[PDB]
Amino acid sequence: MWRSSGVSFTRYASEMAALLRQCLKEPYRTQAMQRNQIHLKETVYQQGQVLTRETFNDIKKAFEA
Amino acid sequence: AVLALSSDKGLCGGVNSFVAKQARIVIKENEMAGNAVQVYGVGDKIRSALQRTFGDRFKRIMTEVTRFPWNFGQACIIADRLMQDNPARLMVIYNHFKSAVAYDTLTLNVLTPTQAAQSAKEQLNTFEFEPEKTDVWKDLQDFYYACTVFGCMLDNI
Amino acid sequence: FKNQLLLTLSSPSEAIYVRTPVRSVTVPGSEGAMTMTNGHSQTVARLKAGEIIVRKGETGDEVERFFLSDGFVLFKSPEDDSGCCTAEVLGVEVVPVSMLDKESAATALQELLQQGAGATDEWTKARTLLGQELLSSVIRAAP
Amino acid sequence: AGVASLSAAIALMSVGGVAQGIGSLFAALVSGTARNPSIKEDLFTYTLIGMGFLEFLGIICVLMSAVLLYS
Amino acid sequence: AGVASLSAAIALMSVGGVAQGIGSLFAALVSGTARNPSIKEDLFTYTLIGMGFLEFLGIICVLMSAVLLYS
Amino acid sequence: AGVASLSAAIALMSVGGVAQGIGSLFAALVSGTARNPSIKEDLFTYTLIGMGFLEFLGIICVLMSAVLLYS
Amino acid sequence: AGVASLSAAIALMSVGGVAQGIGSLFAALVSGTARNPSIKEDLFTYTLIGMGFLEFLGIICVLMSAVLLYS
Amino acid sequence: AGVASLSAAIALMSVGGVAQGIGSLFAALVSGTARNPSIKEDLFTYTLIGMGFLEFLGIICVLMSAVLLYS
Amino acid sequence: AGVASLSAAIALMSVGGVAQGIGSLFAALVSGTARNPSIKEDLFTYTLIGMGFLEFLGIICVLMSAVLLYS
Amino acid sequence: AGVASLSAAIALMSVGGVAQGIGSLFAALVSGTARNPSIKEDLFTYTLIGMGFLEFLGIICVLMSAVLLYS
Amino acid sequence: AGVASLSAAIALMSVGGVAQGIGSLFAALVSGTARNPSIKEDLFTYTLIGMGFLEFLGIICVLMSAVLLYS
Amino acid sequence: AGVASLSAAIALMSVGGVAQGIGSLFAALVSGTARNPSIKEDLFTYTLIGMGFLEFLGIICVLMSAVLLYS
Amino acid sequence: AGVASLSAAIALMSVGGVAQGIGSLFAALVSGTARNPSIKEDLFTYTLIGMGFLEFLGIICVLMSAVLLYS
Repeated sequence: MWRSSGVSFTRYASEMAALLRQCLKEPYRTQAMQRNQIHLKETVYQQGQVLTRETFNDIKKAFEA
Repeated sequence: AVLALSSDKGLCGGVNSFVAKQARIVIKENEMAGNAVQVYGVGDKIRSALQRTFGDRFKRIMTEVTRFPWNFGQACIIADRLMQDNPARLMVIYNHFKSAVAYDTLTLNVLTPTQAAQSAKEQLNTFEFEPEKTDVWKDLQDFYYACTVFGCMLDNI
Repeated sequence: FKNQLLLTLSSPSEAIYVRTPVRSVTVPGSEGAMTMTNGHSQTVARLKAGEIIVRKGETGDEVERFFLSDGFVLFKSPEDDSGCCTAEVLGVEVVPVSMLDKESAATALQELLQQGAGATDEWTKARTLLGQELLSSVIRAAP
Repeated sequence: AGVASLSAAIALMSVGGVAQGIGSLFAALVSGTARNPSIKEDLFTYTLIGMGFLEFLGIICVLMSAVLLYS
Repeated sequence: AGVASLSAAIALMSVGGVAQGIGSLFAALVSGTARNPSIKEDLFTYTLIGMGFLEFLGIICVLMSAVLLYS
Repeated sequence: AGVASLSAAIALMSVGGVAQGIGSLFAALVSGTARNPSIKEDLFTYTLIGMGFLEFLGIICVLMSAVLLYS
Repeated sequence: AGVASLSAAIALMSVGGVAQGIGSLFAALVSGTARNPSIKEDLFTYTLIGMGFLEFLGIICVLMSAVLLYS
Repeated sequence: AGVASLSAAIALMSVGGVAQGIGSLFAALVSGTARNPSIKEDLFTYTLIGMGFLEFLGIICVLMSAVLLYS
Repeated sequence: AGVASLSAAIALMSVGGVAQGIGSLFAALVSGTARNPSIKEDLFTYTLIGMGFLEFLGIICVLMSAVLLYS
Repeated sequence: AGVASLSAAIALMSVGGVAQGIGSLFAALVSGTARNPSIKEDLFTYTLIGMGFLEFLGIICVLMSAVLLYS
Repeated sequence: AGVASLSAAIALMSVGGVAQGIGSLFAALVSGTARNPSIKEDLFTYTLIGMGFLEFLGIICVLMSAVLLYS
Repeated sequence: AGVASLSAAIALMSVGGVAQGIGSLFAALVSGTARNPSIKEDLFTYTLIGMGFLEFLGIICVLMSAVLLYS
Repeated sequence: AGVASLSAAIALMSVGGVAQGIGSLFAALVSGTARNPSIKEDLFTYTLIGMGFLEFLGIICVLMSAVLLYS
């Protein structure tokens, strides 16, 4: 399925584990969403001369862009 | 493609120095034969180390990874970014954590789809793949990338 | 050592078992569920979702349930000197069934169906269907 | 003298192939439901289409058997 | 006229084919229950539907056999 | 009530093969749907093309059966 | 006359179609057990349902092998 | 003019024998489209080639049936 | 005893289905043993059970052969 | 010779076994093109070799039939 | 010498099923050896048990031919 | 005197099995080639060996038929 | 009059099933070679044992024809 939609297995697994984490109980759900915080800052280059810089705080937008 | 793992804060001794030293060695060794080199990095320290000398080879850099606890979701993003830019050969430079007062710098020659298609995978014939090998290999390979990044970054931290 | 099954059930955040000796371990393969025991051939398998069911050698009858989203299983033959055959169940998110909920599951299912109603991209439709799968599995698996 | 009965019995014999087809169809249905249990309505719909075709062929052969018997 | 017996016997050959389908159908259950032992219920429903169709086919074959026997 | 009835009955033996082919077709459709639902509208299309032969082929024999019943 | 005995020999041709069904069912049992022994005693029960049909569909024809022999 | 009709009816078996085989071809096409939707063409070309072969075989059998029916 | 001999000969076509079911069972047993040898004996048990049914069917036809060889 | 017209039909019945084989072959071809498309140029070649036999065999199944329509 | 050779050949017709079962069984053996050579000797054994049925049935079959050749 | 033609046709009504076997051969060859192209040189090497028997059987399936037309 | 020729032709029919079994054997052979070439030399050995039965049965069939075409 993911191979046909042009999708990686890592993306599928992460985006499904996100839903599974949403199906948790609150005391454990807090710790689960705590240990899975995401923050990145991608910086694209082309022989120096930075093309763009972009932050990511969500798994979906991190995999899409 | 050389993925150099490093930190973002200072006062870390000289681990990033050794990482960048090994990276310079690898680049100067592989650029003589004519292999076009690309550089991926994790942390601002490697960026500050290699900007002036090998800044015309950067492809994508990530940082602010050590703010929150390291997780598999952080590694899957970097693995996907590596796969979308599928190179012919990948190297990973990081620091192995032997003991609380001893580390060790290493370089991991990592398999790639180009290197996998060129092999019949006769070594895995002993293993019964429940789906067929051709259907499960691309997923096993993505998992391999993610796990590699995960373990390497943990040791470096 | 012993002619048991050396299980290691591992997620990134926590290793529940490392060298636990058991008798039989059920796992939800992509084709279908299957139970690994000692003597089982070397194998690699992809898991889709569902309830791993562990059964220790001391237990026999007593079990342990663990919900897994996605991952792999690696069964490796026993070395000639160890006398024990090993198995590694890697899961991207391995929860116990005690920590699951049926209401938030249905809420997430409803929100997924809402988001996927505007079916334009292949990945959105695929994600909607796979979420339906996993959430139905969670509902059927929760107590 | 009783050739019509022979013809009817010889025409009825396609029920074996019809039943083989129906069994293969519903086996595929059951397997696909065991794999993807969230998709049962579409599988049941396609199974109903196939069963309609196969039942049409079966009723055709039964009608021809009755015709040849009481021509 | 014993000849009218023969025609009836010929119809019974179809029943053999029917059995084959039934076997395949039940295999889909016996595999499915091993592939997904959580449900064990909808598979039985589809199995019963298919078995209803196949039993109807076998029953009309038997009835036609008895008809061609006595007539 | 002669040889024409026997021939028109023997012509019906192909319906079993046609039914087996249709069953294989729709079983493959069901399996492909359970595997990858996201191309349902595609698979059904191809399935119809198959019917464009198989059912038609069966009909030929049925027509020829009547041709053998009033030759 | 003795020709009726041929009808009996025709009634046993459905046998040998039941055998394929039994073989398929018990082979599915064997495979599902080898894959998932933990649920062994469940799968056996399902076979007891399948043999609930085939074991009849065989002997029924055997009864015809008598009924279309002496009559 | 009684043996010709029986000859044609006997020759009609290859129709069902061919529908079996067309069904397998199109089932393989469906499964291939399910396993790799990115390749629709290069599966329909080979399918059409096999269709041409099996259509030629069916044409052969129907032609010989019509021949023997009047010769 | 000519017609009786022909009946006895025709009785022994079901042996093919018996052998096919036997081959299916032993193939499934061999594959399951290749998968999980630790469930050898258990599987063997189930296998023998199925074989009994087939064996019974085989013996049955043999008995009928004797009947159709004399009666 | 009326029996000649039967003989030809029987000689044509083998096409039912022929086409099945051809279908299976091309099915495998499509599956290969669904698994490793980048070597289509290989698989088709091997497929042609198979046809190089089957067509020839099929021609035999035709020729004697026509011969049996004259001799 | 009609009935003798007729019954002989007719009884001998049923060895194709024995050959098919043998082929399926040895194919399962080869596949299992490919998947798990470490229990190679443990599979061959079971296949011999299969022969202990199949060939034996075949033997009976062949014997009956002789019993029908000089009855 | 068309009984010789009838015997030749009946003896010729077994090429379907040869064709099915050849189709299975080449289908498995193509499948195993798509699974592992680098070993093609071996997969062909065994394939021809199988043909080295099948065609030979096919030759018998022809030769006696010609003999049955004259002797 | 054509007793011996017809009986030999009817006996020669099992070659189809024999060829199907041989095809299944060599298909499993090539598949196991693709799955594990390192034990190729072993698998063929077992495959020959299969032939050691199959062709042997086939040989018996031809012998019976030689017995029946001359009484």
